Amino acid sequence: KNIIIGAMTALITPFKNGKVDEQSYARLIKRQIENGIDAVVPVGTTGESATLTHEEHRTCIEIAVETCKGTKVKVLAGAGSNATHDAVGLAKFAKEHGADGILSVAPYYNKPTQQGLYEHYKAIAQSVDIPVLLYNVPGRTGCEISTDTIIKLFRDCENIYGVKEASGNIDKCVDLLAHEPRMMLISGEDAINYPILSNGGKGVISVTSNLLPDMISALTHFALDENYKEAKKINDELYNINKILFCESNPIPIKTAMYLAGLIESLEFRLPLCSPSKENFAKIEEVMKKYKIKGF
Amino acid sequence: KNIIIGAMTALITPFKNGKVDEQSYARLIKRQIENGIDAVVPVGTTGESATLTHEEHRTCIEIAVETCKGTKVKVLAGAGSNATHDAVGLAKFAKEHGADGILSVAPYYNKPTQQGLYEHYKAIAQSVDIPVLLYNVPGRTGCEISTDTIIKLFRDCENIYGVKEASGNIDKCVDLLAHEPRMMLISGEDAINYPILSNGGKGVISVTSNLLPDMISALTHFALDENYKEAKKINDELYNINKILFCESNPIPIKTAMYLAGLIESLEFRLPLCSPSKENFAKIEEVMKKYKIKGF
Ligand SMILES: N[C@@H](CCCC[NH3+])C(=O)O
Ligand SMILES: N[C@@H](CCCC[NH3+])C(=O)O
Ligand SMILES: [Mg+2]
Ligand SMILES: [Mg+2]
Ligand SMILES: [Mg+2]
Repeated sequence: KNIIIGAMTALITPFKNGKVDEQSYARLIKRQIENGIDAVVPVGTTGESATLTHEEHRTCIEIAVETCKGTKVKVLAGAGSNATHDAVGLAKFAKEHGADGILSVAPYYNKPTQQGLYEHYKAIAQSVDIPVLLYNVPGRTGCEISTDTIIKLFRDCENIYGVKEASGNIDKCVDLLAHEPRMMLISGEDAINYPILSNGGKGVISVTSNLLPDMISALTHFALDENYKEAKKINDELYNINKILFCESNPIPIKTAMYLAGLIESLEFRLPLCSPSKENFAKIEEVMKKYKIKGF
Repeated sequence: KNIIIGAMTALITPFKNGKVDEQSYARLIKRQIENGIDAVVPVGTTGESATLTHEEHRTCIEIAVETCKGTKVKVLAGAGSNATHDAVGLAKFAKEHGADGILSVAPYYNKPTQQGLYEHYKAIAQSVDIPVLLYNVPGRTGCEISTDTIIKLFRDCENIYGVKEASGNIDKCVDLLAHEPRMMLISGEDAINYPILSNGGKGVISVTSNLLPDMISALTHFALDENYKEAKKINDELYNINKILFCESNPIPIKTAMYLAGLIESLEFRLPLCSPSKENFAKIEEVMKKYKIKGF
């Protein structure tokens, strides 16, 4: 199977005057490229995919694809939807417009059964010939892709090559890789990046790397080379910022940190997301002082 | 405040050859009107709102409005979205096309903070002049409208008159009505319709009433008339069917039952929803036999 692994960033989507700041988006992607990241994920959860129009979603995939041409960096395009018809449409767009693969979140809100999840992902995977990474985040979807469903999709669909796990369940990661060691398990939870990598996970899709791309890339590459002492030391170092970035719902804290770092121009969200509380604003600012934040 | 209360049905959406079966939809609503129902909710969760196009979503509200015209049955239109811009758009469409009010689910997947929910619902309420019913179902959205937020919205915005509570938390229902007894608490969980009504709830938005509109209307009307003995007797009677209708994720069981009763033409869903297992198919059919199902 063709795969997309390594250190990857779930890119934030910056806004200016209620519109996607497209120049800022391209600049942020180049900062990721220049700090050792292996792939970028435009318009995932961290990118506010729920509040982007279909047009904006497509534009952000194209900017990422265009910005990564001539580099080793891949584009794993966010293409999930709780309607299979729309997920297939986004998958086909990403494939036709030069993405290296797609991320596809488990359907949210409508809680499909395991049989429904299987048919959803099989319809997506059959619609394109690029790699597909499943994405399990039950705290946000109300749904869970069981280990059995994940393994069946991996074995039955040629292009489904792994899963991004954001469930905080290390037993499930042992279960997955013990029964199917060929799949690419990708960490979707920054605080436990190293435990997942040390059990044979092959990458991370990181929120923290928006702010500290060099540290997340280093952790991942240390771990992939089995330099576990160095990988754990960075994962330990990053614990405080990894937690503070979820004091409020992602991406409110990371966008706050990017603004406090002077990386984005305005602290703008699309409703129902909004800026954090005054208290959390101060907590994020205080934790940031313990880290060295690269500029442009 | 202007209000919409009493026995209400979260209407299923029947499909025929992959399209909304519009004459069947109108026939099902008329069956409701004639079985004592007080209001219908087109395109809620039970109506597969996630997998309808924006056009289809609007068509179903219009069919509901025509079919209920010249009757005292009200239309509480499903108008929720996890993007405030789209929720405002659906609320305005519902007002302009004659709905009596709107149901608006808390944003799913993107987990807004309490401040975000307040601003989300305040934007919806200010966009129209018809009643707005909040809708709390954290098992599907990943977020909860706290009691404090609900009461603040009730007190601050004119059209916000209550909440449909599908959280299985009767303590929260005591909390709500002890601190704000003027609000309309609406049951969104069929098995506990009677406990919510007996604590001062004023209506139900029911899945079960799709199949048994007469029994759910009677339950609600007994309770509102303070005949708790009779309301409880129907709630007890309905427990087995009320639970079996969630053997798999709603609306898969209710659509299955509607098909087994001969009330819709095809057991068709839009992916990622799909037919139940054949074990669950047999369980639903077995539980239905103990209930008398009205025809057309
Ligand atoms: N808000 C809807 C539509 C988003 C479509 C574009 N990303 C959802 O989250 O599914
Ligand atoms: N599937 C998207 C779009 C639905 C739009 C029509 N109700 C969502 O659940 O938000
Ligand atoms: Mg647009
Ligand atoms: Mg090496
Ligand atoms: Mg997240």
